[PDB]
Amino acid sequence: KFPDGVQNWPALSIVIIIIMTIGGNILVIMAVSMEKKLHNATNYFLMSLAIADMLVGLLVMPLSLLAILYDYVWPLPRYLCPVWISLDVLFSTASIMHLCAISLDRYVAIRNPIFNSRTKAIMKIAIVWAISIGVSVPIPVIGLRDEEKVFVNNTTCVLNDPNFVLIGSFVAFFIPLTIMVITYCLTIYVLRRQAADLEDNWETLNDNLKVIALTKMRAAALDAQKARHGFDILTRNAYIQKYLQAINNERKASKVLGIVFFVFLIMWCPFFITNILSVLCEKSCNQKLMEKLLNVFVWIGYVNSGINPLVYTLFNKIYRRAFSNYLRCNY
Ligand SMILES: CC(C)COc1ccc(CNC(=O)N(Cc2ccc(F)cc2)[C@H]2CCN(C)CC23CC3)cc1
Repeated sequence: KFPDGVQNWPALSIVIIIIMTIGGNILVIMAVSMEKKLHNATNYFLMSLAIADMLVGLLVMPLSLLAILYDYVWPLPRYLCPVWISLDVLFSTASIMHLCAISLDRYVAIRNPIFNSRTKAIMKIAIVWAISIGVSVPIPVIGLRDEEKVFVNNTTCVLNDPNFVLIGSFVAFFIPLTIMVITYCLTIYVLRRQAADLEDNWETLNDNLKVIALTKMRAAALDAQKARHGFDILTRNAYIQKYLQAINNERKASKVLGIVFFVFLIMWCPFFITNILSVLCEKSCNQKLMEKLLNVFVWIGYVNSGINPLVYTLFNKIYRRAFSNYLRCNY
């Protein structure tokens, strides 16, 4: 931004999207650190994800906005177009790995449940980050070696090599997304089955108590006991509310994880479908429209990196109360 030579000033109004992308994720990072009730494997995963998304807003988004200002004619030195692209390939990938891990271990938690949690979480964070780095690192070598895989028509900074686009999309989007979807569906199936036994019998006995009838209560508690000693006596508050609250908290967490995964794939599918379709027909297609659509779908995918904190705010008292108190107390 010299600013001499700019071409699209209203694009500066995208800074708001950037400002919230960092801060919201910061609010997650401030939360999972300063709130003791957020110290666990999944919330540490979410802190890592917030770091990745804040870095998206800090490094991937601002260069894209600067390029938009100059009408997609790379305004920075030529050695920064590869880096930026690779940084994209890094941070976004981490996200789709983190979610894929969050849905995977969860499934591996439900199947065969049986170091410490706060350390195996570190191991998984390291694994997903290393995968992201391994995907990102080749891009600068390819770009700085052959500047035609990262520059299109000598001015536009987009990934150009077809084989790399396809292979990276299949190994960084389609495989992680597929694992995420399959694991989440199997998880949400098994959870319903395990919960079903207790909730059906409990509903039977609760309805029979609601009448006053009483003869229809004993077998319900028998079946619930079979599925510990809170039902053998039968009072309703303690053991019922204890085990029933544990099930429902899990249901809420499953809803949140599904919403995060689903916002992610909904917001990133347009860009990926459009790109792999722009290469499915290297000719015979209208490439101008493909590029113009991709220039907006890329930012939809970017904006996905600032929505998960709002999901936490909408479905967590801890995160919401954190965010409010952090905003007012710190400044
Ligand atoms: C040399 C090979 C191994 C690595 O080469 C690769 C090629 C493509 C991909 C798929 N990833 C993307 O298409 N992204 C990042 C992304 C990453 C992960 C996601 F889950 C979503 C998007 C877009 C995002 C928008 N940027 C402007 C350009 C882009 C970088 C290309 C990954 C690796």
